[PDB]
Amino acid sequence: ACPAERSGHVAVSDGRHMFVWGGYKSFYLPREELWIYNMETGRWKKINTEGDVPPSMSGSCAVCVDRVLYLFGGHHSRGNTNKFYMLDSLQWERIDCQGIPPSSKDKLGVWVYKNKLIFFGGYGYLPEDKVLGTFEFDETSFWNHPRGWNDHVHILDTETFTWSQPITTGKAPSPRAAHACATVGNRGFVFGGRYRDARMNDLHYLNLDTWEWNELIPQGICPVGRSWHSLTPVSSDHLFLFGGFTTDKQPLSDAWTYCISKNEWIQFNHPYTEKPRLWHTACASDEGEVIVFGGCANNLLVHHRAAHSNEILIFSV
Amino acid sequence: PPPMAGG
Repeated sequence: ACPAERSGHVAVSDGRHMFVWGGYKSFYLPREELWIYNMETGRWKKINTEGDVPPSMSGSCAVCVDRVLYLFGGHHSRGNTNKFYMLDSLQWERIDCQGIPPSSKDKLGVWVYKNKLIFFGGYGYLPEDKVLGTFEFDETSFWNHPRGWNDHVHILDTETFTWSQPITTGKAPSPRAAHACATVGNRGFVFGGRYRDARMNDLHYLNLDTWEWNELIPQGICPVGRSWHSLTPVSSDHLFLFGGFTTDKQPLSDAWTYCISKNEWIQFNHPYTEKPRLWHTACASDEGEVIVFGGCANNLLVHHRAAHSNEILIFSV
Repeated sequence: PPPMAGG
């Protein structure tokens, strides 16, 4: 029993069980399958789901909150979506939310704070200008509906399933997609991502109480700019970064922790230097490990040469 | 291919 290889899937966790859904490979993986990885025993189980099963998608944005799985956005065979689903862990339910939803998009991030799911950025269609924030077209998408990056922040209030947008202060990060978000306390961190012609190395956080954006400028050596990397809270003071894809299209296998209190990056030694990954997933276990799954070992933009993986990589940190 | 555009 083992899930097929894939990139752009989602993985979420309760610290013990890792739930894996979707993604594509060299196209989309079966929509009705939900793969569960037991972090303690190392075994996989597959279960088939029912209800309002979402279309097979890559680049969806998922979270696990009290064993309830929430899923937003993604890219299916007919384009991007802004649908919102939940799965209480065998039956998917599509939730018809109130308020103005975000624009249809994929490759974004989410912070969880109390009752709120807070989504940021991503890549998709031109919004209705009702949305506030900025959207910038990817000029090359006109040559293959045009799409672009956004820096939007949206709240889905799980108390009422109503969409809204906070008024924020400070300088938001530029629009971006394939960035990584991580939450610690009331701070929603975001690192790197793709915007225009760069895969970036900037680090910000949004205060989830005051809605104030802050840019972090760590002292000393910082990880190379990248997208399609993972960033994972592993303590109340450390974010674990792995892998990704550079501006110059290099697949990455370096691992770092960002120490929040010291505002310092620390490069992490590990046995997987020859196993670079991008568009993988990463989940923190209760025993201090980061469980990496899936993703692609080389440049996935060369589709016929793409090396998608179904390997589990375990980082003990 | 369209799913990986924009990253």
